[PDB]
Amino acid sequence: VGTKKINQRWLGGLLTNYKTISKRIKRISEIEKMEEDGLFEVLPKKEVVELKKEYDRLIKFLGGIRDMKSMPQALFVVDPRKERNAIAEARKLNIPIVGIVDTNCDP
Amino acid sequence: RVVISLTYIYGIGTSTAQREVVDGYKVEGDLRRETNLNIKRLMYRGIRHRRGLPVRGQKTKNNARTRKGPVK
Amino acid sequence: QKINPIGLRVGIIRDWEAKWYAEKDFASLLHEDLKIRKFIDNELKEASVSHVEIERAANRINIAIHTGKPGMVIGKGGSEIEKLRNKLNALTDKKVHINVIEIKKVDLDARLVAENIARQLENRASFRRVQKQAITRAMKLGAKGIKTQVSGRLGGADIARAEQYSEGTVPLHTLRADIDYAHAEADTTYGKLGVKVWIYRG
Amino acid sequence: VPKRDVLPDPIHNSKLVTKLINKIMLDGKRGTAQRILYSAFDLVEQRSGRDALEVFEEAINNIMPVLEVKARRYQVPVEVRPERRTTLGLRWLVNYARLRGEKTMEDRLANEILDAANNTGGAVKKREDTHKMAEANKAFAHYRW
Amino acid sequence: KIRIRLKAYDHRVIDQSAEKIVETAKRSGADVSGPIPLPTEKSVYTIIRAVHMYKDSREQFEQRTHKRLIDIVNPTPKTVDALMGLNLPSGVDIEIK
Amino acid sequence: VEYRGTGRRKNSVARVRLVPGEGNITVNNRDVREYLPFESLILDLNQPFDVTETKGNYDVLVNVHGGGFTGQAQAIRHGIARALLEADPEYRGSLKRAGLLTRDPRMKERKKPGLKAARRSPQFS
Amino acid sequence: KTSMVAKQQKKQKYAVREYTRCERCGRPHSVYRKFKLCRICFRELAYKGQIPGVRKASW
Amino acid sequence: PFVDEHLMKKVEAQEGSEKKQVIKTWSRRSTIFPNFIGHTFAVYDGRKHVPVYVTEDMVGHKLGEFAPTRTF
RNA sequence: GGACCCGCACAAGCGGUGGAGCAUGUGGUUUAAUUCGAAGCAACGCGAAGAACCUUACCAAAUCUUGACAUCCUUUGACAACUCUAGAGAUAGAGCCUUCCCCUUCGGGGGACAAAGUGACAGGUGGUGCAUGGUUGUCGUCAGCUCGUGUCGUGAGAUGUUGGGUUAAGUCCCGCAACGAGCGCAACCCUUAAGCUUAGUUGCCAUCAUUAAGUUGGGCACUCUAAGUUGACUGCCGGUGACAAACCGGAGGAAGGUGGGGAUGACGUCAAAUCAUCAUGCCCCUUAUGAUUUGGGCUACACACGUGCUACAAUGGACAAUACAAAGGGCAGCGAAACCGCGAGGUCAAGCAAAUCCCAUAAAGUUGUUCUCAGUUCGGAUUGUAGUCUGCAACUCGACUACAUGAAGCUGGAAUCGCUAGUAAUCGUAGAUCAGCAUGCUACGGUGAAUACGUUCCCGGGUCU
Repeated sequence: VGTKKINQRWLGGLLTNYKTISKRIKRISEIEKMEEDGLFEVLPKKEVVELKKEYDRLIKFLGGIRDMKSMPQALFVVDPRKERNAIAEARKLNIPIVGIVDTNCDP
Repeated sequence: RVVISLTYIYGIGTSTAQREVVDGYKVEGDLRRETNLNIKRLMYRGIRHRRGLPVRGQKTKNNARTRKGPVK
Repeated sequence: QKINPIGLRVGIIRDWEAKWYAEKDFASLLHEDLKIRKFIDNELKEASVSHVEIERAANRINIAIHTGKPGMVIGKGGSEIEKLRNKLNALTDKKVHINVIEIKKVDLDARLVAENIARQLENRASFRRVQKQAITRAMKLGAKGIKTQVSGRLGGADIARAEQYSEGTVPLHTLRADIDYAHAEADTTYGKLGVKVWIYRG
Repeated sequence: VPKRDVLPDPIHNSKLVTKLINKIMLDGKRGTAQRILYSAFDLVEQRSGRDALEVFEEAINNIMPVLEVKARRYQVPVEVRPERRTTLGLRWLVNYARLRGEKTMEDRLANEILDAANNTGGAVKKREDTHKMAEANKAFAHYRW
Repeated sequence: KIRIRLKAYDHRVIDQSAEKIVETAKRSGADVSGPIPLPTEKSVYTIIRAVHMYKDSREQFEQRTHKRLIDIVNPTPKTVDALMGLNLPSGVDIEIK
Repeated sequence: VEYRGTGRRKNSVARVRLVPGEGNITVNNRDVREYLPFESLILDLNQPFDVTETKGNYDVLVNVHGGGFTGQAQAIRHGIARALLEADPEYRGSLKRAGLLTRDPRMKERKKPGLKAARRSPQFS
Repeated sequence: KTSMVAKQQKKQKYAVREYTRCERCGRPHSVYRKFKLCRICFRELAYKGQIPGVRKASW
Repeated sequence: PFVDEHLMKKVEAQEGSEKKQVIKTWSRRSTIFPNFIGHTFAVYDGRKHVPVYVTEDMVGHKLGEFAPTRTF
C-alpha cells in the first residue's frame, strides 16, 4: 500500500475516507459492467468520450487497486516525505506504518 | 408658376379650379371677417378661446403652446 | 424568478389536461371545464385527486380523474361515481363519463404530497418534520430528486421566511426531464402557508 | 474584428467607390446614393476632362492623413493604419461635401472632389487642421496610448 | 372526390389519425391521396409577465393548430360508412365534405 | 438542355432554368429593365457568369416570388451558381473559392419583447 | 368586486355598454375574448396545462 | 349626424302659454332644435343645475358648452 | 488598494434625446374628488392589449336596506318578455299571462323562479405588501452558491471552489487533503440556415393546349407546405501547445467553432412591486367605507421632467405610370366587383367558417414632368365652416375627410441614450384590446451601412490577494 515517485496520485483519503471512495470503486465495477448491455451510440457522442476519460482517470490516478474491500491492517510505503498525507491517517486508524527511512521522517 | 403664386395669399389656396381670374368667391378679407364673425358668434366655446381648445376637444395636458407663449 | 415545469413542459414531453378542438364557441366550452374542475376540487378536500384530464369527444365528455385514494370516489359498488356523474350532468348539461384510474406510488405525485403537507400544516404541525419525512418517504419509494419549499409565517412567526429541503437531482433547466410540480395553500390561523413540491421522477 | 469588405461597383471598377456608395447612403436608400454618385462622376468627367477614377485617386490622397491625435487621461500623434486612413478620408470627403452650400449632390460632392484634387475646400482644411494638431502635440508626447 | 379537413392542436394526435383514416379508406375503398399538410398557422398571445408593474419582461403563448387535408376520390359505400364509423382520435376536428 | 437549379436568400426564392443561348435574364419573364431597379447593380446576379468565365453564354429563364429586389437578385446569383454546379461538377472549386455558393443565414432578425425595434432598447433616462 | 361581476352579466339599457370581464376573476382590463379570461388567469391556466396552448416564443 | 333631442315632449307641452319658470333637464347630449328659442333650461353640469337662456344663435349647438364644468 | 479577464462600460463610428409643434405618462397647482397604485438604475406610452355612457372605485343629486350577488328556512311557482303613464334613468303603476317541463290519487316530490320575515348572513377595488400565499422586476444569463464523507484548526471557519493554462462559463485539463455530487453554464426544446424520404390541394406551373388570370385539361418536375429524417461535433489535417485542455489557420460543407435568435434567470439582495387579477391573518364600516342609475370626472393648465411621433427639406416637396413580398385576422364577421360620391364613406352585394374568398394598393424604390434655396412648391400645428362612420349619443371628450387658415421650426447648449450585422437608420404592413378610437405595445417583411487600433480612463459585476 504505497509507491515511489497505487501507481501515482495519492488522493486525500482512501483509507479513513472509505464510504465515499467505496462509491468510486463500485463505479469502476459499474462502468466495466454496463458496456455490454448497450453503451455506444444509444447515448450521444459527447458523453462517451468523457466516460472513457472517467474510466482512464479512475485506473490511472487511482492506480492499481480494485478489490480493496475494507481497511488494510498495515501500510507499505517507500517514500515517507512525499506521502505525508498517507502517513498521517494510520496513526488515527491505529495501524502500523512500514517504510524505508529516507532522510528525517519516520513511519 | 400660377399655382404656387396664389397659395399663401388669403382666400384661394392649393386645390383651386382653373388675366381672366379676377372674379369668383370670397377671395378677399371678407372670409377673414366671416372667421372673426364666427369667433364673435362663439363668444359657448368662447370661454376656451383664451385657452387652447376647439369645439371638438384638444386634451390640454402638456402641449397647447400654439395658443400660449414660449415660457411666460 | 423561476417559472414552473408543469408549464414549461406542456407540448414538449408532458401532455395537456384539455384534449378537445374548438374553433367557434370555445369560451362556452373551456369555462364549463373550469366549472367541472371547480366541482372536482370540492371532492379533493377528502379523496385526493391529482389532476383531471378532459376528453370532450364530440358531445359527450370523457372526464378522467387521477386519484390516489380511489375507493372514496367509486363507492362500495358504484354509487359515488354515479351521484358524482349525476351532479356533473346537472352542472354541465352534457353527457359526462367518470373514468377513474388507480395510481400507485401515492407519495410520488406532487399534488398528493403538496396537499398532504397542506393537511399536515393545517393541523399545527412543525414544517421541518413534515418536510424531512416527505422527502425521505418520497426517496424510499424511489425517485431521483425532491425539492420541497414552504413559505409564509413559518411556525406562526412574524417575519416571513421561505425554507426549502432539497435532496437528489431536480434539474429544472433540462427540458426533456419529467418534473412534477405542485403548489398548495394552507389556511392556518396565522395566515396562509404556501408549499411548493418539485419531484423529478426518473 | 475581421472587418469583411464589399464587392466593387461595375461602372467604375474599384473597391473604394463602393465604400463611398456606402458612405453617402442615408437611411438605407442605396439607389439614391447610386444616383448621386454616378452623375456626379459624369459631372467631374464633363468639367475636367480626364478619367473619373484618376481624378478621384488624386483627390482622395489629399484628404487622407498620415497622423491623428488620440485623446487620453493627452493628444498623441499616433501613426494610423491605411484602412483607418481611407475611411477617415472618405468620412471627411462626405462630411465636408455635405456642408458646402450648393444645390444638388451631383453639384456638391463633385465640386468638393474638384477642389480636393487641387487642395482647396474643407476636407483638405480638416487634413491640415489634423496635421497642425499633430505637430502642436508632437513635442508633447509620442509615446502614450 | 370527398374532402375531409382533419385538424388538431398538437402534431402527435394528428399523425395517428392521418395514418388511421388513410388506411381505413385504403382497406375498404380505392385511390386515396395522402395526408396533405396545410400551412398550420398559429395565434400568438403576448401577455405581460408580472401582476402590477413591469411591462419590460413579457411572456409569449402561441396556439398552434395543425391541419391535414385527406382527399378520397371514387368512393364506395364501404368508405362513407366506415369513415364516420371509425372514431378514436379523442381531440381532432373531423369535418366531412 | 435544361439545368434546373434553385436558390434562395432572405425570404426570396429563385427557380432558375439554364437553356443555352446568348444570355438574357428574364425575371418573371419580363426584362431586367422594369423588374430590377438598379440598372448598374445587376452584376451581383452576373457574378457566377464572370467568376466562372468558361463561357458567358447562358439564357437564364426564371420564375419565382419572394423578398424585395436586392436579396432576390442575390437569390438569382445563388440559383445561377447552383445551376452551374449541376451543369458541370468541375466548377465547384471555382465557385467555392469566391464565396457565391453559401446560403448565407443572415435573415431578418426576430423582434425581442422587451426591446422596441429588435435590439433597439428604449432609451433609459 | 362581485357587484360588478353580477352587474355585467345582465341585459343593459344600451347594447354597447355590455362589456367584457374575466369569467373566473373580476379583472376588467386585458381580457382576451377568444378565451374570456384575463392576463393572469390565461398565464395560470396555461401553466397548469388546462387550456389548449403551448408556451413557445419562436415567432 | 342626425340631431336627436330625445326629450322633445318636455318642451312641446309648455308651448301654448308663457314659459313657466325654468325646466330641469339632466341631458347635455340633447341638441337645440330651432323651436325653443326663448326657453330657460337648467343644465346639470355634474355639481348643480345652471340656468341657460336659448336666445337666437345657438340652434345647432347642444346644451353642453353652455353650463361648463371645467371652471379654471 | 493592487494583479488579471469580460459585458455597447469607455474608444472607433452611425442615428437620436435635450431646442420647436403634437400625442401620452408623471409631479406641481386646481376643482365637487381631477379614482387608487408605480417613485434612482429596478417609477414616469405603466396596471390600462381601448377613460363618450359602461369600464369606474372617485364625485354631485335622486335613491334601497337580508340588499346588486352567494347559501339555507316558510308561502307560492315553467320563469318572464313586450306595450302604455310618470321620472333624468334606476324604478314604481297598469295592460297581460309566459303560467307544472321531471312526475303522483285531487293533495304531492321537485332541475328552476318571484315575494315576505329580515333572520342567519352578506357586501367592501376600505387599511397595513412592514402579517402573507401566489406572481414578478433587479444585480444578471453574471458565473456563481453549496452539501455528503474525510482532513486541518481548541474554536469560529478553511480544504473541495485554490495555483498554472484556456473559455461566453466554477467550461475543461494538469498539479494538489482532497474524492465526488446538487442547483446554476453547456443541449435536451422551438424557430431559422441545405438536401433526402413521404403527400400533392385550395399551393406550384417544367412539358404541352389554353385565358383577363394557373383559371381548367393534365402533372407533382421545382418552389411551397409540414410530422419524419441526415447534417455541425473541434470531428479531419497542419502548427503553437507538457505528449493534456485549449488557441490559430486550412480542407470538406448550406452552415465553424455555444452557426444566428428566442425560451430557460441558481443561492440570495433590495422589509423592491402587487391586500386594486385572485385567495387571505388581523383591524374597521355594515339604514355605510355596502348598492342601483342619470349627469359630470379620470380626457384640467402659469409650469417642469420622462417616453414617442412629426418636421426643420433638393439624398427633397407635388403629380403621372409601374414592381416586390413576409407574418396575421375574419360569423354578425372579413366586405369582392360595379354604380353614384372631390373625399371620409354609403347603396346594392359575389365568395369564404380559411393555402380557395376578403382585409390587401404594402410604402420607401424605379422612370419621367415640374419646383430652384426662400420660413418657400417644406411642415400641417392651431382655428372656422360643411360632412362621413360607429353608437339612444361626439358638449366636456372619438377617429377621419374636404375647403380655407398656414404658428414655432432653417439639424438643437451643457449633458445624455441606443447599437458589433441583416444590426443602427428609414419605410410601410398585420394583430390584441376593440361598437368606434394609438404617434403606444406586440409581431412581420423592404432597402440597408460605417466601424471595433485598443481596452489606459468613466460606470456596473465577477476571481484571488
